[PDB]
Amino acid sequence: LVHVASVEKGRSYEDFQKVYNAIALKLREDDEYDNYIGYGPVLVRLAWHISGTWDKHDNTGGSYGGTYRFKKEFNDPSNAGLQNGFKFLEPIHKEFPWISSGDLFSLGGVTAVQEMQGPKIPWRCGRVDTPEDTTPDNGRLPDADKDAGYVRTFFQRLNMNDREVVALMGAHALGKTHLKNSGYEGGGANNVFTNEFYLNLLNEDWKLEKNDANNEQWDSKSGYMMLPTDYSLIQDPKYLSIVKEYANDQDKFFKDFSKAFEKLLENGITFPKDAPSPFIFKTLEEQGL
Ligand code: HEM
Repeated sequence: LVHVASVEKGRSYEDFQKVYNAIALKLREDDEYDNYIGYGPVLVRLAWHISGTWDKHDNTGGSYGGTYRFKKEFNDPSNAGLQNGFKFLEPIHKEFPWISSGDLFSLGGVTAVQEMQGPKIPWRCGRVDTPEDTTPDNGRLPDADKDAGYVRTFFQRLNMNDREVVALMGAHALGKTHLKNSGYEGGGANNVFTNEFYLNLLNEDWKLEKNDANNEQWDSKSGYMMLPTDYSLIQDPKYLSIVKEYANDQDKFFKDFSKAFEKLLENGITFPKDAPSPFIFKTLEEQGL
């Protein structure tokens, strides 16, 4: 099964920078969502969940086909709460109806990371909407109540190694958990991209508590929280080394995150030899907008 990228007809860098700007202006304007966190964190989670269905063994799932627009994937229990990200993007898609669904959902994640002062993430266009029958079944996204061995094994399906996994998990410095979405509650409610996930893991005094949904989570008196799969990164000696590396080197973390997140968003896609080079979008701030 091969998914060949095909550039939206006649479109070039300038077209996609217009779409980036539309998403970025809306992130700035619609600022009250989720108690003033804004939509940045949910758009990052959305880009990850539409990509995280990929299976390296048969090349099914992944961001290419934009299949989250179909009921089976939209209603996956693992995707509860992402409807808010979908509603945010819908008017953008109406304004630019030429962009494919996979391109829009993945570009939403790139725009959110950059506008939250994260690293630049190169991004390639040419995902093509595929039919409803290509939608992966539910149950490909990970559980949170597991240990390090589970996390490592899970991510082998997406062709990610230990450094890639620990870099990708740094996105958990953003946003919060919501009891009604996932059975977990709390978090720092942060909307600026930093390496604070690693600093908090190493520096806070974590307590294992049970929440109102009867699930265990790790809580600190500062108001931070970690899922069991987050805490597993300091229980496994290989993950722990890399957590310490990113707690001590913000630039290294930004560089490794950028590469792992681009790879996540591109898994399963074949880019022709004559495809355009990846784009690097300017932020609103760099444009003076
Ligand atoms: C073992 C892997 C992972 C598990 C089990 C996990 C699980 C979760 C859960 C349960 C939530 C809370 C959802 C809610 O209640 O609203 C969440 C939030 C989030 N996750 Fe993950 N996740 C994982 C990996 C990742 C990765 C790789 C990224 C992105 C690179 C990501 C980005 C996010 C973001 C940004 C949020 C906050 C969303 C918001 O504030 O609305 N996660 N995750």
